[PDB]
Amino acid sequence: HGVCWIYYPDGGSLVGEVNEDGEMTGEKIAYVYPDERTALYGKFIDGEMIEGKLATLMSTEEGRPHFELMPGNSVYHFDKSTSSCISTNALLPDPYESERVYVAESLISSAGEGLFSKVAVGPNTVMSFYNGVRITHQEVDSRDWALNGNTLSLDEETVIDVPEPYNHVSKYCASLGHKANHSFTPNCIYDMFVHPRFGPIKCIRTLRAVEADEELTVAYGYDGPEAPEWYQVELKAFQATQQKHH
Ligand SMILES: N#Cc1cccc(C[C@@H](NS(=O)(=O)c2ccc3c(c2)CCNC3)C(=O)N2CCCC2)c1
Ligand SMILES: C[S@@+](CC[C@H](N)C(=O)[O-])C[C@H]1O[C@@H](n2cnc3c(N)ncnc32)[C@H](O)[C@@H]1O
Repeated sequence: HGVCWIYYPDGGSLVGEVNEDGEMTGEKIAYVYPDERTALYGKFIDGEMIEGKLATLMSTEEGRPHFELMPGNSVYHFDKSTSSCISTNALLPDPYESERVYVAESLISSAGEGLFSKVAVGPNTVMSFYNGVRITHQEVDSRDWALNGNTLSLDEETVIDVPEPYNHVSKYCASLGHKANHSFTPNCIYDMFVHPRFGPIKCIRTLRAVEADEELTVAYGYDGPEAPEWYQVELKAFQATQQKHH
């Protein structure tokens, strides 16, 4: 039988035999993460994940994938956030992210928590997901700017936010992208990502080879005019230490 592999620009894919309407509908469909090994296998309807069981892509034979279910009954489903509901299982971690990153005290003085690599990876590796509630740019701009620590732009219309109390891992740990701190010498970037559980979000992708236990950092997008005070102070301190030609 025929099998269709739909790769997203981020490297992840949807794989399965399509139905008679050319739809990704059935009991043996899978979402495969960018490592081409970690998979969520099971029931999908028109490419939407209804029941995706944690599995490993063991091999492929002429485009036909062979999956092995992972023990532990880790199950996922499409659960795209709204402006107020971040997730319906806030404490169920993403399996791909769980094996790549962890949260610990930041190496940046007084910067709270940070995001760290659990493993050695090459450049251009998806490490973490930036999921959150979906709000407009106008809502972010119009509201009290002190509520905008975790507001990451998705596109010209939408912002992804991780508001209180979900910015604490004890209340929300389905994704951990909101834990990466700012640096003017970052080792990661935010990039688009099409997630089977979270829907259209952003991810943290390495810019270079990263070693295990390095802090993962991204250059934040300000402008700068009305940037947070910690950013303005860091900009001046960073500039003062840059070596110059005499
Ligand atoms: N302008 C602005 C602005 C407002 C809030 C936050 C930010 C920084 C934010 N920059 S952003 O995603 O390009 C962004 C977010 C919100 C808004 C903008 C840009 C444009 C103005 N509308 C609101 C960022 O890089 N973050 C990294 C971790 C979380 C936030 C910029
Ligand atoms: C997206 S959160 C990153 C994780 C946050 N540190 C935490 O503990 O949950 C953004 C917040 O982290 C802090 N932060 C990020 N980068 C920083 C830096 N380079 N120096 C100081 N504080 C920083 C600021 O409080 C900012 O509002």
